[PDB]
Amino acid sequence: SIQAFVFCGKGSNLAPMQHSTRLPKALLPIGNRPMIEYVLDWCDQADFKEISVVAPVDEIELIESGLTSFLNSNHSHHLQDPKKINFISTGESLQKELLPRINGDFVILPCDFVTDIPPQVLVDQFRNRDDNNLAMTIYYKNSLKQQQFFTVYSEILLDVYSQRDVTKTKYLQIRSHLLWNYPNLTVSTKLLNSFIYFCSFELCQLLKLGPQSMSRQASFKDPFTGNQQQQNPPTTIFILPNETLFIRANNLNAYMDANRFVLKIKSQTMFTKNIQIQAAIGADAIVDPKCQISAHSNVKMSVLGTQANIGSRCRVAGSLLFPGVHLGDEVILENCIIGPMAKIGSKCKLSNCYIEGHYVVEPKNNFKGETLANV
Amino acid sequence: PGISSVIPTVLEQSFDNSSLISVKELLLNKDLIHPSILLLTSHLAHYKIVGSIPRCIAMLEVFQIVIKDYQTPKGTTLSRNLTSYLSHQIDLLKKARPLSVTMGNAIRWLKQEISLIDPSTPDKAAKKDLCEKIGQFAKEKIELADQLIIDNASTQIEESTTIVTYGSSKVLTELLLHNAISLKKNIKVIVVDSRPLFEGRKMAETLRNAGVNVMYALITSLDTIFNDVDYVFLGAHSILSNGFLYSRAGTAMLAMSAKRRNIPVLVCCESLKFSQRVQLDSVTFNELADPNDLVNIDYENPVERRGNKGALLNQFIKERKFEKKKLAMENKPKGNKIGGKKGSEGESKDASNEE
Amino acid sequence: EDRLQAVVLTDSYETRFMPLTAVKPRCLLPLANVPLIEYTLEFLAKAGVHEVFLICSSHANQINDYIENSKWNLPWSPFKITTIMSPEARCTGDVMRDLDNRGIITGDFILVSGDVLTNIDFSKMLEFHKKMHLQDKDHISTMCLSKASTYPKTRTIEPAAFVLDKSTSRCIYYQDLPLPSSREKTSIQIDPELLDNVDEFVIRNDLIDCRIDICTSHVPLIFQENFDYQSLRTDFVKGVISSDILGKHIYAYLTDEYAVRVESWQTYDTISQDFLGRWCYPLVLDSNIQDDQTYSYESRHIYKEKDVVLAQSCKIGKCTAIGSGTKIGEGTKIENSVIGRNCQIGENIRIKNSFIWDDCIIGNNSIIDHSLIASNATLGSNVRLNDGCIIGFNVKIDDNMDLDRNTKISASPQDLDDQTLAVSIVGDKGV
Amino acid sequence: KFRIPPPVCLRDGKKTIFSNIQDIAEKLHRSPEHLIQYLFAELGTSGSVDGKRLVIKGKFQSKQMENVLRRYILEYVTCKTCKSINTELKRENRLFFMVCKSCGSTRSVSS
Repeated sequence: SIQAFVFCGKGSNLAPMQHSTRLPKALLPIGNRPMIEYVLDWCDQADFKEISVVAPVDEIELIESGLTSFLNSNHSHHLQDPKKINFISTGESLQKELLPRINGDFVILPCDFVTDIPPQVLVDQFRNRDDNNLAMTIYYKNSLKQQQFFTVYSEILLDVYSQRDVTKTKYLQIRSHLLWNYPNLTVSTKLLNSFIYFCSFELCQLLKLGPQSMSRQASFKDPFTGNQQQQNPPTTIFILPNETLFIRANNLNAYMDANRFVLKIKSQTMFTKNIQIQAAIGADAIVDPKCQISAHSNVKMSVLGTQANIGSRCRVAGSLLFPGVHLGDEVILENCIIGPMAKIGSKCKLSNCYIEGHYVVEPKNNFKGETLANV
Repeated sequence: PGISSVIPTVLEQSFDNSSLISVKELLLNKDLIHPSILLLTSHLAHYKIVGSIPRCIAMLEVFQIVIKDYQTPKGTTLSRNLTSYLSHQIDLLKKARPLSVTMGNAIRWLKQEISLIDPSTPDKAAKKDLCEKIGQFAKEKIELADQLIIDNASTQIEESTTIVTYGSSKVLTELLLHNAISLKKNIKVIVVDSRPLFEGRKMAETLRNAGVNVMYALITSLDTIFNDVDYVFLGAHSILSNGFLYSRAGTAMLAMSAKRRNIPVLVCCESLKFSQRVQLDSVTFNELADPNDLVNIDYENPVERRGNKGALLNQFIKERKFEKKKLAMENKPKGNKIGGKKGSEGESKDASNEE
Repeated sequence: EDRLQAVVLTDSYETRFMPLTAVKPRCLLPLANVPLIEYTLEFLAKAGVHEVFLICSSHANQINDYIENSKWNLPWSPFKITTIMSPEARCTGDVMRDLDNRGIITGDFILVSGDVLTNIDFSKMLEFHKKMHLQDKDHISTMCLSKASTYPKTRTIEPAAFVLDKSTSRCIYYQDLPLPSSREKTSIQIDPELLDNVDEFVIRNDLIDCRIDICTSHVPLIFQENFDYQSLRTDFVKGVISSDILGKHIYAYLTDEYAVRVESWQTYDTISQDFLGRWCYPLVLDSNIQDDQTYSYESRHIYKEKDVVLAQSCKIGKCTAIGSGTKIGEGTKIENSVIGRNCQIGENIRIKNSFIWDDCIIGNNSIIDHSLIASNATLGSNVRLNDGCIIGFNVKIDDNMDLDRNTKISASPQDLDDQTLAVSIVGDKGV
Repeated sequence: KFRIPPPVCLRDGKKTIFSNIQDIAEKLHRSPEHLIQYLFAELGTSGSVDGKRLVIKGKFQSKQMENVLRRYILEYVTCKTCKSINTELKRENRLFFMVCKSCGSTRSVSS
């Protein structure tokens, strides 16, 4: 019943970088880390074993090699190459081909992703309402013309009209039978779909009865209008896709995204500069180079300075570090600002005590005692 | 592996023993665990309709489904780490939402079943029979009992009715529906609602779905009503060995009011929901939830206004707590409707030792 | 804020009441057992009046008499009634023209079309209007709209599909459709003239008519300028949208609390029901407004004046109200029906979900269901009425009749069947 | 061009309704059914023929209909060598071959 789909191919729609047959798109060194690292992380978070990977006609081994290189997962990935597609469409042709092997509900994610939002909560939401289709939307930048059709209705969160504009019609075109029901519609002029899909078992027999597939966006979810007359039998909640709003930045690349992403990255993110030993407790952490760290490390919204050594079990809750500090054996912190030369530890649970310059911490109790320079 | 930590709002001073806290948002758990049970638990946690009757049934159904799906290992027998798995599941359930009397009964039944067919049987022969047995049991002890109760209710009205009502319990709703439809009497229904989880509203909706003459009120709004009006009804969750009514929220006050105004109340009972456990107070073991149950202001549930209140941990020197399950007075409700039609609450454990 | 005159369109929506309104003026008819004008006046007072003006037309003598009778007449009132008397039969453009000719026009003057009675406090609204005015010179007039029960169903004459703003609260489109009754012209349009300037487009339909307007100095001048606006809703808003007078703002006040204006007959009934219940914040009859009134509140949503008697042994449903000078007999089966002033009851009568006007005898063995009986019109022996039987002036329903659903009966002492003389049509009688 | 009648129609939703279509049919001299056929060819719409005002399903704009009309006036009917007004319908093998009454010359129209 539980399964995940990973899509990975080649890009040619973009303006620039791509010319030779040797370099495709799977192994891009834009800024040290590959594009698919985020995807890998997401997969790890999700925790799954049977994940099927799909590939088109071109490149049969290079992708595999890429997957192998650099490498945590250590699971068992499977890849197949059915040869019928000739780049015109993404995975609909594959879907049409493989149908009885599908066990149940599936999670679909393409290779083009940059994520900062919470992970499995989409999946959980999908599980909850128990419907056929789900997709998400992301706002346009506030920093330096009409775009495309987006409409929302909520009291529950659902989608009404989704058809894009490339050959844009002058007036806003919809349906009134899809308006008489749901009488409080809103037209949005900000939203953008970012390639997130969640589907069910029931839509596996309808593709063989009537082929309709177009570009995975033009027709993939379009049959939702159940009004007026209806002249097609239902397969065994009304057949409707859903839309959910978000705040944090998780954009897509298709037409105009290559230079902005880099800017967004380099200025913030999950920082890596030196050797690390890495499931871990503590969301969002800021680590510095030259240091040596151990496992079971707890960081709660904290920024380090130049060279900060952590050794054997530590709990940090809102503490900042300045040039050159030593830590050894059992440290628990609550609300502290630290200056130059500090050797903090000696096993204590301290709240509202500030550490000043040149001091070694002794195992003693002192209430409201400000750590003064010298006695 | 799994860790708790981080508890919302102030812990107050009194009522500090029961498990109620933690894992609301999912963040890393154990590996080869079946997730359907987890999903069910989550549903139970964020539910506003369920009351006494259906939860146990749902649980049973889930168990049946699991059994149907269950794979017997290629090397080891049907039960070895299975027991461990079950224990883990139970723990998870406990963490999510307290195991009631019904749940205990279900567990007991499961154990009995396990005892009955113990390590000797192959794949699709044992479970084929077991599932069917379970189905048969379901058909027997529950649905038929409900039907019997309904039929008892049917006769229980003679000449003219004007009723005040409360409860989420499905059976009461069914009775009301029956009164409305296949009896065609001169029925009148007045609805009482409760704040923590909405039942009155649901009842009203159900009434509407039939098209009944309906008056509406709340917990406090009671006095002006009785100015002709006779019958009163209630719905209980579970009764202990003691004979006292260990049921849900706002019943007891209503009962008292009825007693004062000189026409008594009748509650409905089930011939399975009885416990070995002994209690007579609120402190012992109680349904306790997060103080988010009393935040919403006026008319409906989802509105959210930034007017007067909207903080819990920031509210310094304040002890905010509420009760869900109450221990109602023994002598106050007169009639009880079980499998043996009619009888006083002087029965207490007349079905417990009957087994 | 202060010093604001009241101008109300009266004697205008005659014959819209399909049988009634011909002999006595539209507003003079008894609403909820007591004249409609009074409620409206009270509302106006609550809002903030400094002088009362009504544009009366249909038979002025009676209007004058009413004015003489009224409470605002003598010195004690902050505002006097002196109605504008004009030539016979004219539209709202013509009325406006007449007003202009007369002369008395102010800055922030109030214009309400027809008759309205609701609860929402108006001071806040006024303040908001003032604030809007203080923003820019181009701001014009105020709209009143209220939310309803999710889906529309009992709305065919005015189911306006308001495309609205949240950031500025401004109308984009107006349309009236016969779609719930006669499926012939199911149509929704979005105009592109204000499309690429608003961005926050909200498509809505579930709003109710009030026809209450706070008007600035722009409006009468505009009216004078453009003779094409003979109406005030379908032409005006559209014109504004089109930018006839280029670049001008209009307000759309949105309230969570209920607000409806007087229009038809079922709607009237609904309004009456609302008034009887506690649907609008304070509105009551028991408080007493007009001099000789002796109304008192009772439990179970029951209204009784003084000189009111109902006899023992009447097993009933819910909600009943009786007017003064009434004697009610014994043994009746009643559910959610209203009996008017000085109405007499013999014995054995079944009633379900009704409203009854001034001096109407509910005869021996009679059924009144969702149907009205008007002033001096009386029911005799063995009459079986059904849902929506509309009765006008002096309909003497005498002996043996059976009228079907939605049947309309003529009023004035012609266009519709069943007449004023003895017995309504089952066996042909009249002139 | 003066022969084109001014169309006073706003974008009526749900179903495409035209009341000025009859006038267009009259002035330009052509059968109403032909226009319906053309519409069908253009877009996937389902509707029944009503005798002056048509009931055809589809929420389509007032300017695109105008464009369609213009197209019909131009490269669908008329002639390249002569800008004549009166063109009548005659059928000579199964598909339509329109003829002009001012002179007498045959033209093949399908796309």
